[PDB]
Amino acid sequence: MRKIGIIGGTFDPPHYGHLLIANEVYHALNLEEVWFLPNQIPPHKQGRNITSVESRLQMLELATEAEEHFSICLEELSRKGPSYTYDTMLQLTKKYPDVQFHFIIGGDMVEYLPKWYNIEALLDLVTFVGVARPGYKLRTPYPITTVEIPEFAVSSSLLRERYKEKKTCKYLLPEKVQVYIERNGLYES
Amino acid sequence: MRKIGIIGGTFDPPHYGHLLIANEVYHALNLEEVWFLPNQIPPHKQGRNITSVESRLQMLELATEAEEHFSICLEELSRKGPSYTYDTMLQLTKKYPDVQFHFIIGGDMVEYLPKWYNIEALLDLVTFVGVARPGYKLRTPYPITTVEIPEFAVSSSLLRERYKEKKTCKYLLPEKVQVYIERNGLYES
Ligand SMILES: Nc1ncnc2c1ncn2[C@@H]1O[C@H](COP(=O)(O)OP(=O)(O)OC[C@H]2O[C@@H]([n+]3cccc(C(=O)O)c3)[C@H](O)[C@@H]2O)[C@@H](O)[C@H]1O
Ligand SMILES: Nc1ncnc2c1ncn2[C@@H]1O[C@H](COP(=O)(O)OP(=O)(O)OC[C@H]2O[C@@H]([n+]3cccc(C(=O)O)c3)[C@H](O)[C@@H]2O)[C@@H](O)[C@H]1O
Repeated sequence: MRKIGIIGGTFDPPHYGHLLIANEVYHALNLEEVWFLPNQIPPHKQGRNITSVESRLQMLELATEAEEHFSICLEELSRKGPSYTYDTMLQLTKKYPDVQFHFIIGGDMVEYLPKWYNIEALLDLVTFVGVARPGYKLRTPYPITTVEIPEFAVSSSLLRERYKEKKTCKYLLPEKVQVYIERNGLYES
Repeated sequence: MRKIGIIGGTFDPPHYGHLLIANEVYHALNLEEVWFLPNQIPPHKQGRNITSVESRLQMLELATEAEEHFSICLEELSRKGPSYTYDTMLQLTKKYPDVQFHFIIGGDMVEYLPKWYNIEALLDLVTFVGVARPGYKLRTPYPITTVEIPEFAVSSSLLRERYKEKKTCKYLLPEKVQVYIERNGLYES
């Protein structure tokens, strides 16, 4: 009954881990498509200095450009304040009543779930889909759906650090995103 | 004093894990270059029915084509029988006396080392470089050099299985390799 996947994130920068998953879950659960949901202010990193919304959205667009099963949901970029997932999903559920949402999260977020705002109410609005990530375990008391994928320990923090240190980023994120980053001098490119 | 990395394998099929890693270790250890060493008969899988040497070598060439720091060593394809690493390295060490070889192996092979032919003598011919792999641990009594990389659980067996089951292989191996596989109907493409 209209299965849609949603992968929320800061995407700073978006990389192959995000694309990997998005594709894996899309296929494993036979979803109609996957919506990438960039937050405006990460709800759990409100004090962190992060790349501007404009620069993050551009990088995301470039990462999901030629991927026909991927699109971007601008719901959080359309309202002020911390982007709590519960608020986003309450609104999305009202706007798309015949859609069954599958919220895709990596191992690290799976373990973070008890810290999520209104997690119990949120569990009634979506079906979480947890995917493995190196250094994290799919350990949680909540009713998540797991999806076996070929794990990839790539991360934005590792990427930001490598750009700063002038270290290799080959194979870790799309070429166009790399171009955008170096061109704009992001992360000390 | 001429640091060269060698990544031995069956490469059936070669995928992004191999390229990843080769690149990661190339950069981490400031190697001059990396040689991909396809075996003729995997020494520890002598009874396994695998893709022909011609088809494996072609796939490897396609995977390493536009990568200037990567090349192929045909040493094992030039002699009959099981391709034991000790024999290969004894010959390579004699042919390249001023080269310090760094043999790159994934977590699974790191744990397999005690089963390797002449492992103690081989440790005097090369410096093993172990890299993490999901589902395996860099646990070993031997003097390996470790290199931190962003782990990727992609594997040839998973790929062969997915091609058979008509499952997605996006992001897991080079596009040209995928084309070659589907065209030749490998793994039940
Ligand atoms: N290599 C990799 N392998 C497997 N998974 C990987 C991955 N790299 C990222 N991921 C995953 O991709 C996603 C995006 O990563 P990243 O850009 O860092 O996103 P991140 O900042 O972790 O946020 C994940 C989502 O959870 C929401 N959240 C988090 C915490 C609290 C609350 C709340 O409402 O109270 C909501 C947040 O707004 C966002 O929609 C994450 O789910 C992450 O686990
Ligand atoms: N996703 C991934 N993440 C991290 N590492 C990954 C990986 N996928 C493959 N790898 C690694 O890439 C390499 C190639 O993989 P694959 O094509 O399956 O190669 P594989 O059949 O494991 O052989 C690895 C090398 O060890 C040699 N060996 C093995 C056992 C015994 C002896 C002996 O002399 O007695 C020698 C063998 O001839 C070859 O040169 C391996 O080192 C593997 O661990």
